[PDB]
Amino acid sequence: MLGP
Amino acid sequence: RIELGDVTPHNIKQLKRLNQVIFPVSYNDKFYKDVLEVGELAKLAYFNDIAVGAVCCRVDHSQNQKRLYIMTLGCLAPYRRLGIGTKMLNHVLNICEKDGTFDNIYLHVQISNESAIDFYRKFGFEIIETKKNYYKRIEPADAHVLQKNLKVPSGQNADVQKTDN
Ligand SMILES: *SCCNC(=O)CCNC(=O)[C@H](O)C(C)(C)C
Repeated sequence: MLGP
Repeated sequence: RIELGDVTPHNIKQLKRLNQVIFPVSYNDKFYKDVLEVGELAKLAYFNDIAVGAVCCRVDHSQNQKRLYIMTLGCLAPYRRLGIGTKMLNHVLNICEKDGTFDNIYLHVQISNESAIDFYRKFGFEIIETKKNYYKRIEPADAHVLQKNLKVPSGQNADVQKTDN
């Protein structure tokens, strides 16, 4: 899960 | 039966819809534009012909390395014990194993996501970094960087191979  | 399918402009809206439910993080239009250009690194996951998950990866050249970055990997909550996560991960690990020239595979995950930490630990991923407030608004905002070393020695035989000693 790539952020932000 | 689990099946992986390609991400095309015909089903990108379906990937976005699944991503919007699986993850609390909003991905912008440039994110879905890049996914249409990574080929086999982006796949939709199907169980009995129903789309329940997706994996989106990109090639990254950070840290003076050739890295594979898992941007998103996940299934809808009721389909997490059907081996869809393993099928998706073994797919990207195959693109990497076949390639032979990647230094590592890495991803970000919240520090409290024990199911995902423990899942990745089975494929040789380890926690190498903790980033404070990597995410915005969500609780916890702190992320672990999970990394799998992909570096294979170059050399035709033992005498010309550099490795752990
Ligand atoms: S890429 C690590 C974060 N994934 C995540 O939290 C998505 C939801 N989890 C799952 O679908 C499942 O736990 C797997 C094993 C597939 C990550």
